[PDB]
Amino acid sequence: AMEANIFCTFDHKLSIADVGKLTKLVAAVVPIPQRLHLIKHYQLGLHQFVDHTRGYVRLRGLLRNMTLTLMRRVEGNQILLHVPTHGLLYTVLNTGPVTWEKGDALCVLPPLFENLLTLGQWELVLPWIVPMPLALEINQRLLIMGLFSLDRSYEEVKAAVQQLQTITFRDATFTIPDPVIDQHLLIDMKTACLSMSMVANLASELTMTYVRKLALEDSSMLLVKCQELLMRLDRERVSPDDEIARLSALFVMLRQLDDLIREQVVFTVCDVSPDNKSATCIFKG
Amino acid sequence: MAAMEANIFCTFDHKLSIADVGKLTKLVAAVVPIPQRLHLIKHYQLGLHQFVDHTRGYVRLRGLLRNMTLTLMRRVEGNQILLHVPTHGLLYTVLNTGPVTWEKGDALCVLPPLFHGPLARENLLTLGQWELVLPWIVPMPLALEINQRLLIMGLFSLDRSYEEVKAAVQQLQTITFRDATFTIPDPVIDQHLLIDMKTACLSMSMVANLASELTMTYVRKLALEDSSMLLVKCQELLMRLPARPQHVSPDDEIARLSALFVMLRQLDDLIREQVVFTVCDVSPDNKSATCIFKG
Amino acid sequence: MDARAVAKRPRDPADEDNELVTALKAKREVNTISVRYLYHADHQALTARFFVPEGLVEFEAQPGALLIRMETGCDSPRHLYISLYLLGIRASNVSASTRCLLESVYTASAARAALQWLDLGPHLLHRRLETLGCVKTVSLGITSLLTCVMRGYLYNTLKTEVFALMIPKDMYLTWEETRGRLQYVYLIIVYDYDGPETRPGIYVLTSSIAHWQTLVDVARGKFARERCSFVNRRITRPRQIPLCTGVIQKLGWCLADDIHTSFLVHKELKLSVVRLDNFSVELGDFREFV
Amino acid sequence: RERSAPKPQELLFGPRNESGPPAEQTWYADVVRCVRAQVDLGVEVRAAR
Amino acid sequence: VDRWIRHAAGVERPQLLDTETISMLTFGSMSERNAAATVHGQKAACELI
Repeated sequence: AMEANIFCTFDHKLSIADVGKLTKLVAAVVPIPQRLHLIKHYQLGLHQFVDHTRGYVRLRGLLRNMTLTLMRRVEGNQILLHVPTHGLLYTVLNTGPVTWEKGDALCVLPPLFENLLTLGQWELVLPWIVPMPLALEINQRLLIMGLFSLDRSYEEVKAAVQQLQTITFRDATFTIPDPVIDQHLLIDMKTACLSMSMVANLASELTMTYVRKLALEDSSMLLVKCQELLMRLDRERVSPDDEIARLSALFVMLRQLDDLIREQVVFTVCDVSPDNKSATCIFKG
Repeated sequence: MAAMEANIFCTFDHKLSIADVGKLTKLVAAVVPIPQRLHLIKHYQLGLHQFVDHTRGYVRLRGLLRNMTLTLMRRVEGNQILLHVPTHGLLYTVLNTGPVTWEKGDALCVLPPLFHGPLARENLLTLGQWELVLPWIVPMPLALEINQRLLIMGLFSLDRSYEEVKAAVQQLQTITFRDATFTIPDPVIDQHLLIDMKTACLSMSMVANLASELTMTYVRKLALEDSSMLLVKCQELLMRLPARPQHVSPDDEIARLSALFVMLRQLDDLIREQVVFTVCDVSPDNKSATCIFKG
Repeated sequence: MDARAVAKRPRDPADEDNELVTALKAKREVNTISVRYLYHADHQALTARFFVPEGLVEFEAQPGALLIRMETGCDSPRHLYISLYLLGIRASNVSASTRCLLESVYTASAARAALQWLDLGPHLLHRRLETLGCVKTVSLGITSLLTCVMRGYLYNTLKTEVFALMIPKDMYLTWEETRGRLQYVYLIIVYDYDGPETRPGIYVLTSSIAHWQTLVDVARGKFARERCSFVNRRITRPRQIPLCTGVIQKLGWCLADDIHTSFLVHKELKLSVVRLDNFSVELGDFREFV
Repeated sequence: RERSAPKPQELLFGPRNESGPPAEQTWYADVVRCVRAQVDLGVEVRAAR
Repeated sequence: VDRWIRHAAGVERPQLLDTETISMLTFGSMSERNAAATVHGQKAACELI
């Protein structure tokens, strides 16, 4: 009795040793760009997406748009991928650098680092599977290091960047890559950081008028305390068309940051072997 | 005792003509909402027409539609229609009701219908001062822009005079999306939108307060020695008026920026609809697509 | 491919042989094992197995309860599996009599360590906890075995009887007077910021509302005092970073007619609970509202 | 009231947290009204923080 | 005085992560290293009263 499967044909020849190398990934996760039936090997993995100017957050967005798949037995001249369906359970290989415990929640992240088999113009790379708190921590730290990119010259910033760069978890102490190269920012990181800083900046000078107008009416009465908090912040430190453009800019800038704001809860885990590389989990949308 | 039905039959009781059942057959594989679930229901409860009222506030209709349940249409036959409730994660086929073009790989949302062009297509089973008004299935950017423009218009209604509000409303009433254009019907300001205004302004002031010195100063610092069209537009939007950073504290900074992250999420959820559908490859005529039901 | 094969009715696990039967038929061999009918073959519910110390098992000796995973940063066992009933001893939304009863019943050594770990860290309960659905068997000992469902209809092995889920009475909350035949049940945590401690409240909420925006609207409507407390602490005490006056998690769908009120007995002590028999578990993650 | 915070040892084993004082205090009060010159002198009242 | 006694006695000053480890240790943890070599079997614990 067959089931729904995706067929993949390696266009380049595969030696026996290469097939034996690949078979060790029996049940690893592999992303595919589109839900075809007979896909070519160039589409597998995240290699075709990597670029020299585009950054990590672009990979995160593309992976969110990506379709997640699971592997099946490799055999003569063909390899089979099984696309999961919600609320069934599956086996996954913990390619990530973090061990798992029962009841952990997992999400998929683009990679940051044996190596996997390569071809003449091709390499095979798979995304990370990480528990949600560490995913939040790593995204927060990488974004905040994007902020310090501008001030890097001073030694305080270098020490702070080094301290932020290290991450600690259950018996895991790896280091994440510095999001700056040659004292310059990759353009997607620049857009994300600028969007967050702008949506922070716009709210400081826009809210006061609308808040003070609404203060007359609130029966829930906390909006007046909000007004007082904004006035205390002020103590700490126009034509309608410009106003409407500014509101539109605020909301479009917020939507630009939505690429990083929400997390796909891909997997929840069932008990794991001492072979801990391998674990079982239930797929969630 | 009770059992939750999954197959729903709808029976008409008006003496339909041949053209009515003919137009019903055209509607196969569309999506229709129901307020309550039973094995056999009357046509009066099916469709969105039951909710329309003379005030015609669009925000009211959106809020009402959010609570409703969604179903698909299957096996249309004489005066008896079968509606199948979708199960989360399964693969379904759907025929789009509205004129909005779809694209593969994106997400879709449910919205009440819009004023488009001459307003020609209302032929949907107009009978006995009742009609089958279907909801629209539209891609994510158009729905987000609609919610954004309603909320922005509501905010602008305050602190402004009547004629300025009229000009702004007449501008915001329009939308452009993928070579198409649409107009929002009856976007009148109402107390339903006032609740959204209150929560959105509270969240916005919170994100203003939680922002740290470095986050605020980043844009102004970068304008010093960088230059691009994006940067010049962003600077033009902002008001116009090196040094070692005043304070450095990655721990306090990361806590602050996490709180600001939560506040930004809360502000964003105001305009994000429930992501009903994720789409697969679509027929090139744009009429029907294969999708997965989520949420 | 052929027309008859395409038109043929789908395969029937209902009467076709199980795999072991096929193999033993193939070799014509018989073991002493009653190999024909496999238990749990038709089970749709996804099951997990958990080990727990002996102290916590009380009130789980009666089948049906929420099983929660709590975190502890120590090198030695990083997670401890706790029950919703014990978690009430920390909430400020429990009457004095019920809290005293729970404090008396759970006085085993292991339980108090979990209570220390819950409030010995700076972080609130929201970041510390995660939900595992409903527990349905006991096997007692110095270490006891629990089995638990994470996407399920809640039943005994032979499905001879449905297993209910019990919620303590003080935590149970309703926001509508009339109930539609379908309604969802959620886990609710709210925080009081006016007191010196960040004092948490624990709630379980049944509602006919499935859409997040309207549910959060009603929640902010009812929890207005707690929201005002959050704003008050934010304005009053700078350099402090509070967050999320309340959090929501979705956990269940149930047919509203099923709800009953019942008493629960253990150690010949009597507890008051609310009961949902024909229950099912659907699990989402935590989410924040302000 | 003049007691050190219990060590983790005492909290883990033996007696439970020893009961503290209740918020509900008892007061006795006099109230005087000036609009009509008359006084009340033997009042008993509940108090809380 | 503690430094002198621990230095002369031959036992290292104990250090444990944060406060929460003391509750974990009280719950139970094996917390001293195995000896380099064992020609004889287990170190028979002597208690001195």
